[PDB]
Amino acid sequence: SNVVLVSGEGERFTVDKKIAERSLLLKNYLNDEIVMPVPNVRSSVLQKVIEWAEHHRDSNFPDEDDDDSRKSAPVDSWDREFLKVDQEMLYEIILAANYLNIKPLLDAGCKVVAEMIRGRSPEEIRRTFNIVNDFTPEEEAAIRRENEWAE
Amino acid sequence: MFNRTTQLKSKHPCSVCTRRKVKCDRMIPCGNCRKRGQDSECMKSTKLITASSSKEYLPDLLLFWQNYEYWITNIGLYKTKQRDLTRTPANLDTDTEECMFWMNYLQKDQSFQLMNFAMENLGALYFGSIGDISELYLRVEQYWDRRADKNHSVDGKYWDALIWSVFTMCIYYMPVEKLAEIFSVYPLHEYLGSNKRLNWEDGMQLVMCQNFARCSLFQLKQCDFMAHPDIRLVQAYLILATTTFPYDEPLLANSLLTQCIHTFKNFHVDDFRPLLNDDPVESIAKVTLGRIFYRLCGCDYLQSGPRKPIALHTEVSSLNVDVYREENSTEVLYWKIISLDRDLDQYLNKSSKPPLKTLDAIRRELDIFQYKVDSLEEDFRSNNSRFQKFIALFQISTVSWKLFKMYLIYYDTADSLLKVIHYSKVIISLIVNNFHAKSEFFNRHPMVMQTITRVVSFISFYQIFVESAAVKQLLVDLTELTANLPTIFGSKLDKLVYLTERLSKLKLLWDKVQLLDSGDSFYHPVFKILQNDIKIIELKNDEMFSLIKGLGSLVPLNSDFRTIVEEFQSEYNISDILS
Amino acid sequence: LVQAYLILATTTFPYDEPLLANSLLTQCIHTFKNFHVDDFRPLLNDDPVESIAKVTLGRIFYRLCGCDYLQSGPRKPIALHTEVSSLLNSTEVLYWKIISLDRDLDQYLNKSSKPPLKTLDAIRRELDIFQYKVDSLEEDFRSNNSRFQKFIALFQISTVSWKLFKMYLIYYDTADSLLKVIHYSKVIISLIVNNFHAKSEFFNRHPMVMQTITRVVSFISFYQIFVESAAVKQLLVDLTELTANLPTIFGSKLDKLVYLTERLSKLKLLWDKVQLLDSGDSFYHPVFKILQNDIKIIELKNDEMFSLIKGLGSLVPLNSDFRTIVEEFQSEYNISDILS
Amino acid sequence: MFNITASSSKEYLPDLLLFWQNYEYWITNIGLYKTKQRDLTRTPANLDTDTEECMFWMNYLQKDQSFQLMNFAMENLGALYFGSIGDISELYL
Amino acid sequence: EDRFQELVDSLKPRTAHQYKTYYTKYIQWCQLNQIIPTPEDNSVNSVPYKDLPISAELIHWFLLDTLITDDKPGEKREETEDLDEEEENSFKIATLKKIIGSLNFLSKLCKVHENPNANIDTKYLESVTKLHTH
Amino acid sequence: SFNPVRFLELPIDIRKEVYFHLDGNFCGAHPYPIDILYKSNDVELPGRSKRSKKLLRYMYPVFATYLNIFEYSPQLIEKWLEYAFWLRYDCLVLDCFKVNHLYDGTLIDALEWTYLDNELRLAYFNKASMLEVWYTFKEYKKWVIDSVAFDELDLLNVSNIQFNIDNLTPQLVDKCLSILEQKDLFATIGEVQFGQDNQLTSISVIRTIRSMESMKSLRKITVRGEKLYELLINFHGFRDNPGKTISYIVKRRINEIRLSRMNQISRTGLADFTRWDNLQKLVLSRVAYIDLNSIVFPKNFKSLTMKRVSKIKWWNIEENILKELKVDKRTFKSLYIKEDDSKFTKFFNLRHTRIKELDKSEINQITYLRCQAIVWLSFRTLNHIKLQNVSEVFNNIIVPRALFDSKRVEIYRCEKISQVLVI
Ligand SMILES: [Zn+2]
Ligand SMILES: [Zn+2]
Repeated sequence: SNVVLVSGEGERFTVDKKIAERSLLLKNYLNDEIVMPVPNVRSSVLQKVIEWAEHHRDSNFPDEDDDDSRKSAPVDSWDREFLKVDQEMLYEIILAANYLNIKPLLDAGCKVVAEMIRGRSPEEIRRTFNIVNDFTPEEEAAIRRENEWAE
Repeated sequence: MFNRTTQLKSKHPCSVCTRRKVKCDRMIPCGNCRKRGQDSECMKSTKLITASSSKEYLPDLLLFWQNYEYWITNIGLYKTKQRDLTRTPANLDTDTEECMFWMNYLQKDQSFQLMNFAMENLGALYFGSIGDISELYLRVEQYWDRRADKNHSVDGKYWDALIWSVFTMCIYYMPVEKLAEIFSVYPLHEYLGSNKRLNWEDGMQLVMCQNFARCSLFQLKQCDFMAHPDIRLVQAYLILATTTFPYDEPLLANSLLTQCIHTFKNFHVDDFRPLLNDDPVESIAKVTLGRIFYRLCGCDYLQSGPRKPIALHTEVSSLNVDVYREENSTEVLYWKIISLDRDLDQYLNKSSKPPLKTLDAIRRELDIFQYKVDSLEEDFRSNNSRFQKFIALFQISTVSWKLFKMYLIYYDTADSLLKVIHYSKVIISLIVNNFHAKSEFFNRHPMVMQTITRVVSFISFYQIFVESAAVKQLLVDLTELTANLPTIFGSKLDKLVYLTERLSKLKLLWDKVQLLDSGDSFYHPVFKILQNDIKIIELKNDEMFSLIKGLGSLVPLNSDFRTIVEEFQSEYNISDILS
Repeated sequence: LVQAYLILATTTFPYDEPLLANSLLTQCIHTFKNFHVDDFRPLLNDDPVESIAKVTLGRIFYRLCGCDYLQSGPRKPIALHTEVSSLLNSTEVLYWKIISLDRDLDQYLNKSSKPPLKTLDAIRRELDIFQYKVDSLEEDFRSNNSRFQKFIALFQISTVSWKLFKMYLIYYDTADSLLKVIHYSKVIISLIVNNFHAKSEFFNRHPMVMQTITRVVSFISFYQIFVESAAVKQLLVDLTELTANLPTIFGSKLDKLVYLTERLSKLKLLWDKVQLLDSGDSFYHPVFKILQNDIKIIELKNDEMFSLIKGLGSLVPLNSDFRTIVEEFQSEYNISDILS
Repeated sequence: MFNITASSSKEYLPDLLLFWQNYEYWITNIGLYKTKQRDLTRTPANLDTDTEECMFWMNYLQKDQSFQLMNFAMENLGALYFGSIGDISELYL
Repeated sequence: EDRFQELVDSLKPRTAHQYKTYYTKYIQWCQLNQIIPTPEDNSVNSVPYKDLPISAELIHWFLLDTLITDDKPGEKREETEDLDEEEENSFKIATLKKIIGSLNFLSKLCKVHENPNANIDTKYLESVTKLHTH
Repeated sequence: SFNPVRFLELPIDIRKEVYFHLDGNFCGAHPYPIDILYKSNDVELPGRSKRSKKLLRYMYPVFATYLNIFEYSPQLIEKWLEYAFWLRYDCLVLDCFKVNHLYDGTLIDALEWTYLDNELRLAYFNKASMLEVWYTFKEYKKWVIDSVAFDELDLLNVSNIQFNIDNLTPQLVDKCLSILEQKDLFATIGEVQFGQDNQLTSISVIRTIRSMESMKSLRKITVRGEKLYELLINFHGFRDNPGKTISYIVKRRINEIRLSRMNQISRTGLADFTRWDNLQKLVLSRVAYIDLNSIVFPKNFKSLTMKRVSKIKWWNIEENILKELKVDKRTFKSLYIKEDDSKFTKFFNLRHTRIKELDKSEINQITYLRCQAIVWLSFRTLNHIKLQNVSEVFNNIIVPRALFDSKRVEIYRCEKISQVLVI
């Protein structure tokens, strides 16, 4: 009734079996305690993933094929207070949910990055213009000459 | 197997290639500007000089693996039969005195113990083809009643050929301990004339299986089955296709499969849903025909290649097709997991990338069929339910491995190498789990030979170029598993061990010769040997030479790295996997 | 295999063993497509043995598509002639052009969609072109090969002409189409009767002269039942004498064609002695019901469902004066006597 | 074939020639030449018959007869084998 | 709250925000004419739906004072050409129909928020539409 | 702050799923979605600036047509006009269009032709019908299409742009189709919409149909009205009309038909799709009442999805099943129904509906295949069903076992729908 989620750093995390079947990759691994490697995820990120699965033991999520029930689903209050973390560790939680095939954590953890791409100031969309190249310098000069009249 | 193809491609073509109005090998910096030593005059847009400390040949080498897998491990290892017709013997005085021994060698109670073994263990295989086997005990009784007769009808000889195909399936999947309790070996050695110390585990069970398959085909020839098309031909071939018969005789199995397509399409029943204006016998007949159809589509896709041009599978499981999603999920679950495999393995010889929407759809159907195989009944008083579970679970693990292999090759997405390693360990943990008693014969199904061939060939290929630790431990584990596969595969198992050994010696060659940088491409003897293996086996699969030999007395008239390539090809030849 | 079968298909082997010949033809399609040679034109870079070999496969492929069309039916489901585009040495391609034009014509038999006039007119212009090409074939009265060659080409183009103007007569009832049908039937007669006078009676053993005379005498009998004419009656007498004078190497098929012509002649007497009725919209007659049942019985014989039930095993199959006239005629002249 | 009292009209003829277009197929194409009704419980099956039959019919044909057959094919049947085997002078060998 | 779902789905989002623009013009006109009291000074001005005065005469008097009292004493002189003035009063009658539809939607939106002072008496506004159509 | 480079280093599945849930909203100057503006007591009203007076004089008459809709709260506009310079050149936005076009138009929905700033440039509208991104076709081919189509020629073709009349005036429909005519861009568009905000058609609809034969890449046609649905895409009895009809050559080309917002599609006796003889999907988007017994359903159609409907009748399969096994409805409801939920029924939850099933002990495996042939006689070779937001099915819902498995039927919003029996 317990499985073990071995992290990439080597720590063993004994999780209850029904709670840990939120992961589609582990619930399919159980067709063979029962240990399993999670090779890229650190111990802290896997601990966050396991705590997320501990809260959503009884939760009800969309059917992973929904048009609007998946896109327009708001984040939980626990999911928003839960992901007030470092940015790279947020992306590593998203990578952990992508490896472990946890679609609702790859949903609620990934609407936060979507809320951070929008909702940002136009001043630092103007600043981050060609931090990745994406334009020739002739086209960059033509763009900066096109909207020079404003400022 | 060589281009530059570095990480962090540029968006626009560079300023130098627009100054010169040529094509742009759109890398950072370029393959076309690095060729001329203009490295520093192309980097200067932002950040600059970035660190390209990776191994750049790897993406266009994995795109080469997508072709090498198809031409070696699919076609050249299993589906290529090199035959010279001037040296091959041809007489029907041979099989009338050979197969007569194998038909007089099987006794009555031995055959009923074979049928009991099939009824108790192999229910996941014949029930697609023939249905329930308690109907077939009467046909074994009728075979032993009609054994001493002289005038046999065609209708009787079809049941004889069908039950001899069933006996072939029994002999192939029987463990050596249960086989020694039924059969004695010494009159068989007195007939064949070989070494006396050659017990069933040493390679005689495969000989008896191949000769029982040849006796089933001999009784089909006594039917004159081409003049009399009948569904029992299709059933007998679907029983024989559960063994290594389509890999022992890969050109005889294609002609028999073409005759099974001709026999099936002769009935002209495309919709297998029973209509409302049907005889209640006709309804059950169309249900049985619909089961035989999807079993035949599975065995029809599993023999696809250049030596099988007439296909049957004409329906798609994602997104002019005819015959899909009208049928109830009882044995199309074996086809729906192979039609999901055809969608992946159609891009092997094809020179285009699969779209990622297709791969995501295939991943969703993988999750659905995972839950559907978890939604099966568990008959603990039946041994064939666990074998059906193992078949439908090993197929979804195989298609999962191939899906994340194509994610690794074509797009290099999130942890897709770790997903390849994960599903390779799942395939191992499904085969090693059958090394316990009462299920040791589960590892004899030909899908495990195909799957272990693909997986150990990709891991041996990837160990050459990428030095890792998880991949190396996985390769050690698959080498142990390939050493521990059942010996009834025989020559194909020895050729797979030879191919793994050849890729390991090619790894040893990779760590010796220094890689020749050439700006836009690389050069190494390993690359040229891998290029040449495909050319050799495509030359062996070109029937123009047999055509020229057929049309009459026409006779066909046709640096430093070259020595290394020729010495490796003379030492480790790729033609040693054809026989 | 493909060459030996194309030699055997010039005899009545595809009609003595039709289910074996369809399996041999399926193996020939499997053997031919195994080579994966699509285009048969010689490339400049090839070995000049390989180019002659591809020309050999071209002239084998056209003959194989000819036999592939000539064995088309319900018992032959795997096709090769469908992969050749329609037109809508150099005497071997002419035979495939005429056979492909015949394929364009006789595809409208089983389907119910009638052909346009544009299609029949385009087939008529192509028919005149290949008629000029057949008439432009030189022939030597000494070289018997060239005489039999010109007989094959001219008989095939007369068969395609007869079928074209029969489709003009049937699908549209065009004026001066019955005269064309009678004319090309007389051309077919004058091709076959000519061989008895010139010591070349083995020309009439080719399997096209059994199929063509079958279609012609069956249509002239069917037309003499319903539409009376003196030229059609003299043509039917000539077809009956010619069917009696066909060679005995056809064997049982000639006796069955004589039986079918005799059955359609006795059905004319039943059309005469029984008055046509009507219900205001449809015309009831026993001849019509007998002709319905002659298709119903043979479509039942070409139904492989009962053979499927017998093959699966313990599944066993269990099954006014109008009707009296119909059942007495079917008990006297059964349509299941053209079977073996 | 057709589409109470009696009549003598000609409505049945355009609907009856279209019926001939089906009858010609299902009799004279399929049921006369391409239909072989078979019974598998009645049909015999052994290789103890067609072996000795082929032995007799191959031992019956002699060497001098076969070249006369081949000369007949070379002189008189040139329009048939050329699409299949090409030249028959190659086949004398 | 039962009627909110078929009140959002009854309109396109473009039509919904156009209607919100038009009744925002209406509520601004009601605040600048002291029909509904402003909540505060120099803050977020906001009226409840529960006490928003909507009637036939209020809608029509808004329509007068904004849409059809098109005096514009600085730019009155651009109605000389018949084509430009025909385009301008065709724009007037199109905006007339759209503002009447928007305020009908606002009167329907206030009833679910329990506004007793929101009855449209729609035959009056249909008579106004027929008048300007004539 | 947010780091653009770190987001573009992580692989493309995570970027896809970010730009999946980022619906189309690239800007922070977005209007409130229309559920909060109505589920609120207060009504947010406007009520001085120095820089926006320069922006609302120069930038705003370029974007007058598509952005005069938001004259309520002009703080939303004076915030918008700083995004209007730099958001279309953003690396996040262009990466979103790259990973959309790499997945064949799945992530963000339906780029659209328009004519703003005298150019005939593309446009992207979010769900609130606000433009956010406008690209001309040279700029759209240059740095997003050619930026991911490195060398593969199966991705240079851009055939997924909607045309979408009712966005814009019929004079602008005429000018857009004329400038689209003088370039080779009819194969560029992917689908057309229809407006009309007694067989009379508007001027912009006739202009769209008369250039619709020249598309040669047109699928996915859709309408939005009811009085226009009954005219130009419904059969309506008429079968021979040269003018004003939708030109049968282009009926054969289309893949699917979306029906956006109506009351009934069978206002007459039959909502017949006898023509459009090559369509596969048909999505009923916000139609109030549809009867499945009044749709005639062509020879090869597969998917009939239907969201946001108010009333469904059904294909009345229950009226034909009870004649087959010959029992009463009350005996059928309490006798033959098993209500099995073994393991695959419990996979997709449907906690409000109750998925039911016929017995095996009361039907002897004949007249079970006939009871299933009734269901397949009603569906006629469709597979995908997809009931989203629905209410009050009149007949009870009947699904076959061959289609209920593999999630090929999919009920999603289950509150008032209940008791689907699977036979
Ligand atoms: Zn360059
Ligand atoms: Zn460069």
